[PDB]
Parts: sequence; C-alpha cells; structure tokens
Amino acid sequence: METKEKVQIDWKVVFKLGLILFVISAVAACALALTNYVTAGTIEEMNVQTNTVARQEVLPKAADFEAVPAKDVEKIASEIGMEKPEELLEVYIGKSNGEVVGYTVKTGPTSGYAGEVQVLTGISADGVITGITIIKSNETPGLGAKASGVWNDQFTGKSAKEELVVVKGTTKEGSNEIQAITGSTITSKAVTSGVNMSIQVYQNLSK
Amino acid sequence: MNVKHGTFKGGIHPPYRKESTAEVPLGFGKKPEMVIIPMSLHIGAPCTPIVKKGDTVFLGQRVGEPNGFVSVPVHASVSGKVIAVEERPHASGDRVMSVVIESDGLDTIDPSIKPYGTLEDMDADAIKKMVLNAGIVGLGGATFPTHVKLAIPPDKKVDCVVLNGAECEPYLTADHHLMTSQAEKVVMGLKLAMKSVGVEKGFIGVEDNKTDAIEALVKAIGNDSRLEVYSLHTKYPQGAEKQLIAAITGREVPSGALPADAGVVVMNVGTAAQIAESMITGLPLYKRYLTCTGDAIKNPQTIEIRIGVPFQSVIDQCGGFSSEPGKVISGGPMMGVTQFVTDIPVMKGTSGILCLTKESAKIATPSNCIHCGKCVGVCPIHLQPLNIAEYSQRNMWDKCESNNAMDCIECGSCSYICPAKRTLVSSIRVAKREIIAQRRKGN
Amino acid sequence: MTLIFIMISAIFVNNFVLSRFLGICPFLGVSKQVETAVGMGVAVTFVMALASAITYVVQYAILDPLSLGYLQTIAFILIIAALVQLVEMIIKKSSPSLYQALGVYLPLITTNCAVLGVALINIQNEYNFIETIFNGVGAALGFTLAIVLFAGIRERLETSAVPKALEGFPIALLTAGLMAIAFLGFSGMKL
Amino acid sequence: MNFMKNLTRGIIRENPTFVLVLGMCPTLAVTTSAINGMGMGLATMLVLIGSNVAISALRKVIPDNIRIPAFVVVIASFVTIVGMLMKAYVPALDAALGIFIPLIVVNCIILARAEAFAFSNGIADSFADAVGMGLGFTLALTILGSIREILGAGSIFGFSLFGAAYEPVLLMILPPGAFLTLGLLIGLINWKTKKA
Amino acid sequence: MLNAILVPVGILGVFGLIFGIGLAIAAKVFEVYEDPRVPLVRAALPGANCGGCGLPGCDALAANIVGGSAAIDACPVGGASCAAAVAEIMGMEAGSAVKKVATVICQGTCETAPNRAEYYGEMDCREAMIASGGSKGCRYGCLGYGTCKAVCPFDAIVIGEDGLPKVDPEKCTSCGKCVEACPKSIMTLVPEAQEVIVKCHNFDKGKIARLSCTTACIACGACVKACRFDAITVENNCAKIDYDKCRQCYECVDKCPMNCISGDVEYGKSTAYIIEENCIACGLCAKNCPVNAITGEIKKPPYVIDHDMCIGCGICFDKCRKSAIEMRPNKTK
Amino acid sequence: MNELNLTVSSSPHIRAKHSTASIMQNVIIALLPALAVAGYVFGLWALALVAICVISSVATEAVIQKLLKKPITVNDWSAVVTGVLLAFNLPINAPWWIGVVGSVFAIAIVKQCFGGLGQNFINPALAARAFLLASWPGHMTSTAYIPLTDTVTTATPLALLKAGETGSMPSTLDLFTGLNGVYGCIGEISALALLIGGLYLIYKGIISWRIPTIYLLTIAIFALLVGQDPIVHMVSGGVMLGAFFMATDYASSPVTAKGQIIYAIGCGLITMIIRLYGGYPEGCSYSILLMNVATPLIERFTKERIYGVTKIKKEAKA
Ligand SMILES: NC(=O)c1ccc[n+]([C@@H]2O[C@H](COP(=O)([O-])OP(=O)(O)OC[C@H]3O[C@@H](n4cnc5c(N)ncnc54)[C@H](O)[C@@H]3O)[C@@H](O)[C@H]2O)c1
Ligand SMILES: Cc1cc2nc3c(=O)[nH]c(=O)nc-3n(C[C@H](O)[C@H](O)[C@H](O)COP(=O)(O)O)c2cc1C
Ligand SMILES: Cc1cc2nc3c(=O)[nH]c(=O)nc-3n(C[C@H](O)[C@H](O)[C@H](O)CO)c2cc1C
Ligand code: SF4
Ligand code: SF4
Ligand code: SF4
Ligand code: SF4
Ligand code: SF4
Ligand code: SF4
Ligand code: SF4
Ligand code: SF4
Ligand code: SF4
Ligand code: SF4
Ligand code: FES
Repeated sequence: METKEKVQIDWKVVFKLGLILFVISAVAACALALTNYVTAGTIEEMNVQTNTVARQEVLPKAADFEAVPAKDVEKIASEIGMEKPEELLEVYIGKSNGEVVGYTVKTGPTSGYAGEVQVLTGISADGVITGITIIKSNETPGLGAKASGVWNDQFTGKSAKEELVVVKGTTKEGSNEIQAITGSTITSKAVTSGVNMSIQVYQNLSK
Repeated sequence: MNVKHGTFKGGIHPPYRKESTAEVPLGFGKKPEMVIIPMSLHIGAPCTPIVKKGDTVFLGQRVGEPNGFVSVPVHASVSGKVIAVEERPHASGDRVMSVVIESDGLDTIDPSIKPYGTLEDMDADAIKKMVLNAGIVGLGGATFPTHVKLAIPPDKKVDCVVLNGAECEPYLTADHHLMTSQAEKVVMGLKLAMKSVGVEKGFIGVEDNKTDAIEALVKAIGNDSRLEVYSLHTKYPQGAEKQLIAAITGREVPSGALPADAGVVVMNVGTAAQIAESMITGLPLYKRYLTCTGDAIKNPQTIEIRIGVPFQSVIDQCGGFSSEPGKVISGGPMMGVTQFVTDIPVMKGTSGILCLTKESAKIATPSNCIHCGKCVGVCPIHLQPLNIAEYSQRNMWDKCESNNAMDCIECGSCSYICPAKRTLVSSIRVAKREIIAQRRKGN
Repeated sequence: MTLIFIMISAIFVNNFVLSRFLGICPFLGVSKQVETAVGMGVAVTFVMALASAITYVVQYAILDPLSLGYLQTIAFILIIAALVQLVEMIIKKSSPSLYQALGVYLPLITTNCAVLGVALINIQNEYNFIETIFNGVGAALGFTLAIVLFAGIRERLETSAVPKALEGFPIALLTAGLMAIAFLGFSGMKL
Repeated sequence: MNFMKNLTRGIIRENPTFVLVLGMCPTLAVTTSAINGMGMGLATMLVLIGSNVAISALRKVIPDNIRIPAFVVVIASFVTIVGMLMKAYVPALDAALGIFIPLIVVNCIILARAEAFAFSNGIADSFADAVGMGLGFTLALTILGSIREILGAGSIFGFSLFGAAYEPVLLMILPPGAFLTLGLLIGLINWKTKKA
Repeated sequence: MLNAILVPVGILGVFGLIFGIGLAIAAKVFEVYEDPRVPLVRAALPGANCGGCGLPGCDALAANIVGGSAAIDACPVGGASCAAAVAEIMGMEAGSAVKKVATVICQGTCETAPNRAEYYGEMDCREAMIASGGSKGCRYGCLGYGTCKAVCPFDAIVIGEDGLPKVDPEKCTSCGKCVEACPKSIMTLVPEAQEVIVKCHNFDKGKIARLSCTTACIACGACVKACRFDAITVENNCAKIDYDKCRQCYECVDKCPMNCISGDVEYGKSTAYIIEENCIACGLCAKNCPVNAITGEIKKPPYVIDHDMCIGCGICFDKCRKSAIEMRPNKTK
Repeated sequence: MNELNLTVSSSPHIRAKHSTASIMQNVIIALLPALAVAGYVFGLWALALVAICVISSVATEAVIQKLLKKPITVNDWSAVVTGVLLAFNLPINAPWWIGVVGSVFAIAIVKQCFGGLGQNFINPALAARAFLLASWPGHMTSTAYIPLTDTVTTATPLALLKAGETGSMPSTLDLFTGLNGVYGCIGEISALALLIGGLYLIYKGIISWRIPTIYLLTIAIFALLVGQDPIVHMVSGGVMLGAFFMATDYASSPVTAKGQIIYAIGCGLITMIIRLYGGYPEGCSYSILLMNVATPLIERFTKERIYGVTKIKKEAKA
C-alpha cells in the first residue's frame, strides 16, 4: 500500500525535495527583494526625468509646467463628447512670467493598427500648435516607426480652431489637411486623432 | 438475345491499330524444319526431359514430366529426330534447358492418341485429367496451368464461369479471328469447363467493336439460356481479370485474393477452344494463332504457327523486315517483353510478334514530375502512382507497402498517360519485387 | 460574440507561431510527422490552458494586492515548469501507453515562448477569467493548427528532390517563411 | 587543453543559431538591426554565464525529480537581475526589446545547455562552454542583423550606406525576411562545410 | 522595512514547498520501473543510424538486449572494441572478429564485356534488372549503374572509369547494406588480409562464358588441382575460395588459364628462414620437406641452407616447438 | 550473325502524344487574348513589362540550373508561363526593377530552391506578388493612371465598392468587356478574354471545370447571402484570372475530385471574407496561398477507396 509506505523511511525524498525547493526559492526571493530595494527609485526617477525632458522639448515657451488635478483630468474627459475616452492621461499648463503661455496634453490615440500610441501635443496660448511628439509606439519598424521625425513638422504652426483631416496625396490643398505617410495610413490617422482630442481639450479649456 | 453492356471506372483509350491485320484473312504457315522446345513453358516448376541425343519422337509424345502439383507436361510439336539437348535462348532473356529437334518430313502422328469421347461421356475428374494430359496452359499470357484453376478448393464456392474474349491491347487480332472462325469450339469449351467446375452460369466478355464476333457467338449459342454474352465498352485495360469480373458480375475481387474468393472461374477464349479441340481430336496443345505486326513488317498478318518455331522463321514467313527494327516485342505494346535476338522459339503464351522501327521506338528522356494528376485519374485500381514511384526511387519500401503498391496489376496506363514521359510502372515493379524479397528474407 | 472574436483573433488573425514569433523551436523540431505534431499540440494545449488559469488566479489575487509585480515572471515559471514536469510524467506511466519521450523538446515546453508569452499577454491585455481561458485555448489551437499544417507540408516535401545543401533545417525555415507570407493576408482585420 | 577546446566548440563548432537550431524567437524577432542583436547577444551571454556557473556549482544538491523547477528558478532570478540592471542603465535597448527581456528565461539555449552540459560538468568547463556559446550566439545575431539591416534599411550601426534615394525592402525586417535569410544562411554554411 | 523582505521570501518559499511536495508525491505514483541496462550503453554504439544489422536506428539495441536474440558482434560498425565493451558489460568473452571489406567478384569492363542491346530507362541496377534482366552481354556481370554506391551511407564506394565500383578499405565498416542491395548478388564481404579472390560470378559452361567475357570462369578445374589445402571448389560451373582454409600459397592464380583469380606472383619463397638463437640443431626439417629444398647435415647454428625455390605454404608456425622459422615476403618487387 | 542493336525497356512501348512543352504552349496560347487587350487599353509598356518579366525568368532559371550542374530545362516553357502570369499581376506604373526582382524571387526561392518544376508546394506567381506588395506598397498601390482625359479616374472600381462610393462605378457591362473607365492590373481589364482562355483550357483538357465553376459559384452565393451584387463581385478584381489560371495550378492543387472541390470552396470563402471584412481591397492571392498551405491536409484526408479494400474498421493493429 502506497508503494510500501513510500519505501518506509524513504519519505525523506518527498520531504527533502520540497525543502530544497523551498530553500532555493527563498534565497532567490531574498536576492530579488534586496535588489528591488536597491534600484526601485532609480527607475521611476528616470521615467519622471524622461517625461520632463519630453515635455520641455514640446513647449519651449513655458518656463515651468503645472499639473492640473487628475479629478479635472477626468472632469473634462467626461462631458466634452467622447464615447469611451480612457486615454486622456495628463494635462499640464505652461507658466512663464505671470502669464499662462500654453498647454500640453498627453492624449491619444483611439485605435491604432497594432495597439495604442501615446502622442504628446503642445498648444500655445494664442491658439497655435507648437509641435507634437510620440513617446510610446509599439508599431512595426519601417512603417509605423516613421511617424516620429520629419512628419511631425507637418503639425507645427497650424491654427487651433478646427479639426484636422488626413488626405492621401502629395499636394497640400487645405490648411487643415495633413499628408499621410506612404505605406502607413492607419497610424497616420491615429496620431491626428490624438491631436483632435488635444485641440478639443484646449478649446474646452479656453472657455 | 438480351445483350448487356458493362464498363468500369478509369482507363485509357490508346490508338488501336487493328486495321492492317484485322481485315487481312488468316493464313497458315509452312511445315517447319527444326524446333526448339523449352522446358519452361509455364509459370510453375520446370520439367525434366527424358529424351536423349539420337532418339526419334512423334507428334504428341511426352518430352518432360511434371515436377509438382503446379506443373504441366510438354509435348513435341512435330515428329522428327532430336539432335541436341542443351541450354538455349529464352523469351525472358535468360538461357533455359531445352530440346532442339529436326523434323522427319512426313508428320507421322502418335498411334496412342485417341479421341476422348463426347460431352455427355466426360465427367469432371476425367475432364481435369484430360486437361492435365493435353498440356493446356493459360493462353492469355500468364501461362498458368488450366487444371489448377479447374480444381477448385472445397472451402470456396463458385457460381459462374467467365470467358475472357476482350483483347484490350492494340495490334492484336488473334482472338477476333478465333471467335470469328471457331465459335462452336469456344461454346463447347465453355460447356466443358462449366461441367468440370460444377456450375450453371456462363458469361462471355466481348468488346463491342467486334460486332461480327458478337453475331457469331450469338449464332453458336443457339437457344441455350444458361449462357449469356456481354458487349463491353472498348477500353484498356478492360480485358484484365479483375476489371472484366467487375464489369460482368459486378463483384470485386478482394485485395490479395483470387477469383475463387469472388465465386468466379475465368478462362481465356483460346484456352476453351484448345480444350474443345483436344476433347474432339485427342491431340495436345501444339498450335497457336499468332499475329505478326508493327511498322517494320512488310505484310503483317495473323497465322497459325506451331510451338518451337523461332521468331526469325515466322518473321521471314510474313515477308521479312521492311527496314531495320528498333524493338522486337513478344506480345502487346503495353505488356510485351522486349527481346535481344531473333533466335528465340515461340511459346505457348506468346500473343504477338511486334516490330517497332527506329523512329517509333524513340521515347523522350523522363523529366520532372509536374503533378498533373493524370496517372491517378486513369488507374483502374484507384492508386496514386505519383507517390509510389517517388517512394520507390528513394528506397522507402515501407511507405511503398503502406501506399498499396502490391495492389497494382502492372497495366501500364499510368506510364502511358504521363506527360513527363516518366517510368511509373517499372518503379512500382521494383517496389513489388523488393517487398516480396523482404517478406521472403524475414521468414 | 466577444469570446468568438477572441478565439478567432487568437487562432487566425494573431496566430502565435506565424504572427507573433512565439514557439518556433518545437515548431521546427518535432514537426517531421503529423502524429508527433498532434501529440505536441495536445500537450501544449493542456499546459497552456492550465497555465493561463493558474497564473490568472495568482496575478489578480496574490501579487497585485501585495505589490509584487517584479517577481511575476519567476512566479509564472513555478506555475508552468512544474506542471510541464507532471506532463512529462503523464506521458509515460499514468495512461499505460502512448509511450513517447520527445527528446530535448519536452523539457522545453517550460522554455516555450508560446506558453509564458500568452500568460504575459493575457494580463497585458486586461482580460477577464473566462476571457483568459478562451484566449489561452485559442492560442493553443493556433499553435496546434500551425504545427499540423507544417508537418503536412514537410511530409509532402519528403518526396521532392530538394538539394543536398538545403536538406533538413534550411528547407524548414524557407517553408516557414512562405507560410508566414501566406498568412500575412489576415493582417488588419477588424471584426 | 579542455578550456580552449570547449570555448572553440561553443564559438564555431556548435553555434546554436546556425547548427544546434535553438533560441530562434529572439534570433528572428529582434535582429532588425545590428545594435539590437549585439545587445541580445551580450545579455544572453551574461545570463548564460551566471546560470551555468550556479547550476554546475549546485549539481550535488539538485535531485533528478525537481531539476526543471530549480534550474528555471535560478535562470529566472538571474534574468530578472539582468533586466532590472539594464532597465536602470540602458533604457533605449530595453525599449527596443520589449516583451523579450522577461522572455530571456524561455530562451531554449539557456535551459538546453543547463540540462545538457552544465548539470554533469565542473565549474571551469561549464564557464568556458558558456563563454564560447555566448560569443557564438552574439556573432550569429550580429551577422544576421547586419545582413537584414543592409538589405532592408540601407545602413549598418545607424550609418546610412546607399545614399538617401534607396527604397528599402520593407519585408526584410518582417518575419518572412528573417525566416528566408536564416534558411539561406544555414544552407550556405552547410554547402561550404560539405564541399570543404 | 523588514516585512518587505519577509513577504516575497515567504510567498516564494510556500509556492516552492507545495509544488515540490506535489511533484514528489506524483513521482512515486508515476513509476517507470526501468533497469540500469539501457542508460550505460549509448556511447559504446557509434550511433550512425545505419540499418544493416537489424532493427532500425542505433537506439534500438538499447531497448533490446536481455533476450539473447542477437550476438555480441551484431553491430559491425562498432567493431571489435564495441563488441568487447558490450561483452564486458554483459559479462562474457568477446570473439576475435576479423575486419571485413565489401568487394566486387566481377572484373569486367565495357571493353572486356561489351553490351548487346542499348538500354532505355532509369539509371539504376534494379531498374535494369527489370528490363529483361540487364543489358550486359554477360548475364551475371556487374551492370555499373551505381545502386551499391547510393545505398552505402559512409561514402566508401566510388564508381570507376571502367564501370566497376571500387571500395575504399579505410572508409568501409562492413555494414552489409551494399551486399543486400546489389540485384546481381555480386557484392561480398572479404577479410582484409585475404588477397587471392576468384573474381568471376559466372555460372555458364566453358564456350558460352568464353564468348561472353574475356576473363570468364569456364570450370576447367586447374585451380582445384593446383590447390593442396582444399580451399577452392568448383560449384555451378564457378570457382569459389573458402577463406578459412586458404593459406595464400599463390598457386591457383598461377595456373588459371585466363587470369580469373585476383592475385600477383609475389609470395613465400622463404625456405625455412630460421633464427639462429632458438633452435638446438634438432634436424627435423631436412628429412623430407616434400620438394627437398632444405637438405643439410644436422644444421648446427647458424643453419647452412641453400634457398632456390619453395612452395610458400605459410603453415610452419606449428611444426616448430620453439618457433624458429620466420615467414617474410621476399621476392621480386 | 548480324549485329541487330535493339532497345530494351519494361513497359509500355507506346506513349501519349502530349508532353509538358505542349501543355505550357497551350497555356500561353490561351493567355494571349488577355495580352492583346492589355496592349490595346494601356499601350506598348504592358508588352515591354511582359517581355522584361519573361526574359528575367528565363535567364534566372537557366543560370541557376546551369550553376547547379543540372541539365538545362528551359525548353519545358514553365519559366515563360510563370513570367507571363507574374507580369499579368503588375500595374502599368511598376518600374522594370520591380518586375526583375519579382521574377528572380519567383524562380529562385520559390521554384528552384525546392527542387525545380512541379516539386514546390506554393504558387510562384502569387508568391512574387505577395512579396512585392508587402515590400513596395507605394508602387503596388497606384494601379493604372491614364485615361484619355488623364484625370477622371481618381480611384479604381474595386476600392469604390469597399468605400461605398457606388455613384462613379461602371454600369456592370463596360466593366465586363473592359473598354472605358476600368483600371486594374495589366491583364484584368477584360474578363471576357480570360473567360475565353479558361473555356479553351477546359476544352483541351488541361484544367478541370471543378475549381473555376465551384469558385465562381461560392463567390456568387456568398455575395448574394450578404446582400451585395454578385455579378460585380465576380467580374471585378482578379477573380477571373485567379480562378481560371492560378487556382488551377498543377504543383499546388489537390489531385482528387473531393480535394479539388474542397479547395475551391475554401478559396472562395477566404477570398470573400478577406474582400468584405479584411484590410485589402482584394484577397485572391492570400486566399489561394492559404489554400496552397492547407492543400497537403486535404490530399491526406480525401484519398479514393482502393479497389478491393472494404473499409477495415481500425481494429487490425490492436
Ligand atoms: N499476348 C496477350 O494477349 C496478352 C495480353 C495482355 C497481357 N498479357 C500478359 O499476361 C500476363 C498475366 O497477368 P495477370 O495479372 O492477369 O495474372 P497472373 O499472371 O497473376 O495469373 C493469372 C491467372 O492465375 C490466377 N492465379 C495465380 N495463382 C493461382 C491459384 N493458386 N489459383 C487460382 N488462380 C491463380 C490469376 O488470377 C489468374 O487466374 C500479364 O503479365 C499480362 O501483362 C498478355
Ligand atoms: C493489364 C492486363 C491486361 C490483360 N489483357 C488480357 C486480354 O486482353 N485478354 C486476355 O485474354 N487476358 C488478358 N489478361 C490476362 C487476364 O488477367 C487473365 O489472367 C487471363 O485472361 C486468364 O487466361 P485463361 O483464360 O487462359 O485462364 C490481361 C492481364 C493484365 C494484367
Ligand atoms: C493550368 C496551369 C496553370 C498554371 N498556373 C500557374 C501560376 O500561377 N503561376 C505559376 O507560376 N505557374 C503556373 N503554371 C506553371 C506551373 O509553374 C508549374 O507547373 C509548377 O507550378 C511550378 O511551381 C501553370 C501551369 C498550368 C498548366
Ligand atoms: S499504378 Fe498499376 S494499376 Fe495503376 S495505372 Fe499504373 S500499372 Fe495500372
Ligand atoms: S501523370 Fe506523370 S507528370 Fe502527371 S502527376 Fe502522374 S507521374 Fe507526375
Ligand atoms: S550497424 Fe551498428 S552503428 Fe549502424 S545502426 Fe546497427 S548498431 Fe548502430
Ligand atoms: S561499402 Fe558496403 S559494407 Fe562497406 S560501408 Fe558501404 S555499404 Fe557498408
Ligand atoms: S556491384 Fe551490384 S549494385 Fe554495384 S553497380 Fe554492380 S550490379 Fe550495381
Ligand atoms: S564473365 Fe565474369 S568477369 Fe566477365 S562480366 Fe561476367 S561475371 Fe564479370
Ligand atoms: S582455373 Fe580459373 S577458369 Fe579454371 S576453374 Fe579455376 S577459376 Fe575457373
Ligand atoms: S591461394 Fe593456395 S590455398 Fe588459397 S585457394 Fe589458391 S591454391 Fe588454394
Ligand atoms: S624446432 Fe623447427 S627448425 Fe628446429 S629442428 Fe624442429 S622443425 Fe627444424
Ligand atoms: S611449410 Fe613445411 S613443406 Fe612448406 S617449405 Fe616450409 S618446411 Fe617445407
Ligand atoms: S521557442 Fe525557442 S526560444 Fe522561443
């Protein structure tokens, strides 16, 4: 019965297998906890610094950025007319010499081709988009990775009163017209969508 | 008469050139001077000769006794003096034990030969004994002994006898002339075989292109309702055993089995005609209707020839070579065996002497398979030769056995229809031989 | 409809072997025959389903309240590998038959990228429990379908006269590349 | 004599990408450029060294029944250490890699060489084998990434080659391009070996 | 601060303990019941996976063996060393298996044995065997289409310029694949030390064989009369040399009418070359020595013996109780 | 004796008249009217592109087959057929190097690397289109650009159907003959010429009616079930050439009747699914390639019952 009671005194193999695995796992967990205590704060500090320099690149006219409360971040997201927003991450207000100089919004995209892409949009106080920057994009290289670079220059200096539209062509026929990247049209319609939520947020904030 | 039509699934339609010899009336041959009688005239064990140098024999004299159950005696075709007993060339390409003999000149018959009687005097055991004594084998090509087929085992039940009068091969019109001229002998042989087996149903398989043979058979049958004649669609390999049995009776012979399992006994028309002739006269099998044809023959025709006459003598009887032959074939184009020299005596089972010239013997070199799927569409056994051939060429005998390479009948349709001019039936024969050799070695 | 969409996306649109670069070493190693491919597919299916269930029930109940997202991979390994060991034990004695030690590829089910990758994706995508099981089963069925089709193609190529330099693994890689080219047509489907 | 023999065997004669046919998911998934291939090769080399040293040092305490959990637990701990260190130091490489950094544990090369050579050999021999095999994997990844980047981006290590009007072969960096390139490279290697 | 270290250690330890307990309680139930006879024999076999010994693969012998259905030397690829290793694992003596090489027993070129009908079809020996039993003038001769070369896995057979295959003695492991795969049943296995071989597989009589090939065995019977040790026999009108009783006296090759036996005249001639140290002038050699090529007076050392001619023999390692006679190949070339 | 030098073989000693060269010559003869209509609608550049593809394919096959010491088999006319069918897939604005690269990829990797003629497993002309479309979408997206007025086309009729803009579609009869305001690939302007070629191929016995008939039938049935116009769906796009000349490929289609029926049904279903719900304006290439991948499974599962075996019930090996 039960293989001669696990060969009488040979229950020790059943005991020692578990004990050895327990000791090895405990040692590995102790090492992992120690290294987590060593390098936990550096990761978040580097992430904050990267976000800060990215925000500085987008809006050079702002001396410093002030963070709006997250309750407001949900508040404007609730009523200005998107079905399931779930993407208005953060809104910052630029500040310089006693006057508000612009806004920066990390919204987007809606629905990308291979997931979601986070686009940072900076709009000046007088109603001019000063530039956009992509900070997270899990797209295929060669097609979706081309959206960060010269193409972003298409979004600079444009007015901030009407929504943008993406067109398939090599001719600029409209002020609110954006030329799509050749070979990648789904991504080019998602970044402009993030710009559309950004200008909607700016229009609500200007009121 | 209720003439019924039957056919099967698959096959080809080769260009039957039955015009140069079919309309030419059948002639005879001159009295031969010398004959080579081999000891291997059948698929069974070879016989042992008893005549030595300097002896004198007559027609029908015994020359070699059988050795085993599946073996048949061999009789001398023409009376004369034996001059040598030695190894001589054979239709299979090898050299076999044989007796060469020059003839006397007057064709004296054996006094011991007597008629066996009539149909009502002859019972089944005596019919089997007469078939064994007369030296009658399968004239359809296989040269299998007839007395083995007529001796059915007690554990197998048979209900009908089928005559195979369907020459599916091109260039061969021997059976056409046989049923055109000797229909009564065919009917008598069918009746004798049916009485020997102990059945009551008889069928005859004749292709529809020979309407004169159909009319002659219908006239010869008379008012006997126990025998029927079937007009089959002109096709190849319709003359085969399994295909004829599936067309006439509708039954299918099981894989790896015999027609005795299907309840049928099938014989060639020529075998029945020879059985009737031996019953009437008592003489053994020493003559055969042999057709000589091809584009290298001046006057192709069908003639009655003895057994033991070399190919050169009969070829010279048919006017000789018009040009230089490139292939000499002993049989049909799709089943014949190619030859090395023309000093080979005619067999009991040789069906035709075919001579192909150099222009008609040129076949293009085999090329890559294009996977057209035409070999599978013409198989009467529903195999896929494009797999069996590729497995045989790569030395994979297990997959050849798994792909049913032993169910092939070697009809040659797959290699005929192939656009790439490949050799599919030779690789399948290689696989068959290797599987049989492995089975022999393992036991 | 949503579960059917998840299964379709896991099997056809986002097949793990042919569209996500997960689980290729056993896809190339044991796909020489159809029967071994089917056995591998069944074993991987059972392992993937059990792994998806256990890592889902451990991720949202144990690790998340305690804020231990850094140990996650290690924990998942202790869920996967041990089970695979039991699977390696099942294939020999429990059922008295089926008698196949795959060879340097049965211990690699723990090392299979399609087993841990589906578990990681299934929390990266924030799916529910029934959705977790359905997506795991769909990924397993996609792996089985891909390996069965590849085994069939290789058994067909067994008769082709491939060159001696390309016999073996290079022809398998070329066949996998052509299969991926064929499967590229499902990209961008929004059902 | 065995140290250099094992190192040379790991570098040239084994070459897990080209001959052993292992570790193929990070081989075909991240070799779109030479820098990513170099980073994967270095990380795999470091993890393989650590895991092989630890396993060969702990060969006398691991029984034959729970070998897989202990082996992959040690490998996973080392992989987590390496991944956190490169998260702290090299964020660009980790961002380019993504999902395959936690998936270093499921590299078939690491556990295959743990269960094949590191379990029944000494510390020095296992260390030499790990060094040689990591160098071979790094060289294979670098060669494949360089070829793929040359054909599908017109650059090596970020420096453009075919001017600026070159239109890239966009399937080169796609999965079929990697599969076809690896098949052709292994075929060329086999032909050169057989004809020599 | 302490609890941040106790929490993961405790969690992973609990998981490891319960998983190890489960695996250990399942392992004892899931018992394979294997014997230590398969794991210790895997490096003794070469692992070539070459089927000429029996069961497929080289991993099939370490699933067998505990039944006695195969001998110790069943694997010829491993040879004497592998056979001795298997025998010492099983605990019995290992036989002295002489190494063997595949050899053709037909020496016929396209010039010596011309064809009589050109052949159309696939270039293979079995395919030519189907087409009316080969196209060669000699029925039993070598076709030369290269089936034995395509079957041999060690690449030890090279088809020569004359059509016959040549087997490299260094690369042949005597696996026996080419012997079974030759349709003409020509390939055989010969010991490496044996040089005098009858190289004609012809079963025909005198005149036919002489007409077919210029180096054909005609069963004249001179080789049997020349042989003294009774090692060569004429069966089926063909000569065959029994390699066990052949002492290589090189006398059958001399008296063959048309050089049908593979050998050269360079042999023996050592009329009892005797080391001076280990003989006591016994005088047991000059008595008869049938051809009388030793005669002397008691022969005190050193031996005064004239060497003019001999028989070869090669058997005088048993007539000496002290083994003073030494055999050395000393002739022309 | 006289030296009668005969020939030796096993069986049969008579063969059929047809061969591979005749089959491919008849395929090209059937393809010729589509080339004529392509030359009429577009101009001399279509013929120039066809010649470029043919020359590239022939040269690539000859060079690769010579470098491998194999006998040169450019006389079976398979390379010319592959080059013509690949040049029929290209737009009029495709540069010459696209055609050369496609021909090199079709002959070298797809065909010659697997063994040669009839020894591959996938469609070469569709593999060379599924590679140029994914590598250079900018050139493979803008198919055909010049009407007589040079600016009244914008898009092509198949994309307008997916976009819902049916107000500028041809009136379902000009799109059939292919005369005015229709623009696709080189050989897809006219469906009547492809229908004539397919009928000629069916008459000659080279292809079987099963795959084209069932393909068109299931496309019509699906388009009628959803609610679209079936005639517009069969006529427009590369349905005709794909069904007649590419789904009926020899080395990548099942050899049995049930296999061909299931292959055609699957091809039609996947084509309609990809067209209606996928990201591409057409899905003939990807559906055909997918059914070429799954062809060995259908071949394995649809074997004909061999004469004699009466369905042994899986109990002879237990
Ligand atoms: N010249 C001609 O008219 C001609 C025409 C076509 C074919 N042939 C050749 O004839 C040869 C015949 O081949 P096959 O495939 O028909 O059959 P087969 O050669 O296998 O044997 C023929 C007869 O023997 C049976 N048989 C064998 N052993 C038996 C037994 N113990 N009991 C009962 N029956 C037994 C067969 O079914 C049949 O009755 C073929 O090789 C063929 O190609 C000649
Ligand atoms: C491919 C093939 C074709 C055959 N064609 C014929 C034929 O046309 N006529 C014929 O009598 N036998 C033909 N046979 C032989 C038959 O199968 C059968 O064995 C023979 O007719 C029996 O002869 P028997 O009546 O003398 O017993 C053919 C065999 C094969 C394999
Ligand atoms: C009916 C028919 C259709 C063919 N269709 C194609 C095809 O799309 N593309 C192709 O390249 N070759 C085609 N070929 C040529 C064909 O290459 C060759 O048989 C093998 O496909 C090689 O892959 C065809 C040949 C025939 C007879
Ligand atoms: S495989 Fe056999 S049965 Fe089928 S066609 Fe060829 S020879 Fe006839
Ligand atoms: S008929 Fe010939 S070319 Fe066609 S599939 Fe069969 S073997 Fe291949
Ligand atoms: S012959 Fe020797 S090496 Fe070859 S498979 Fe047999 S045992 Fe193994
Ligand atoms: S020559 Fe013959 S016995 Fe020697 S290795 Fe080759 S196949 Fe084996
Ligand atoms: S020895 Fe035998 S197998 Fe080798 S070439 Fe000669 S006949 Fe063929
Ligand atoms: S006669 Fe002897 S040596 Fe000459 S070919 Fe025949 S077997 Fe060879
Ligand atoms: S001497 Fe030569 S020819 Fe005479 S029997 Fe001996 S081997 Fe044959
Ligand atoms: S070498 Fe001497 S012993 Fe050997 S067979 Fe010839 S004569 Fe006889
Ligand atoms: S020991 Fe030898 S050498 Fe000396 S006498 Fe005796 S036989 Fe002669
Ligand atoms: S072996 Fe004997 S018989 Fe022969 S030479 Fe020597 S001593 Fe004389
Ligand atoms: S399956 Fe081998 S590394 Fe992913």
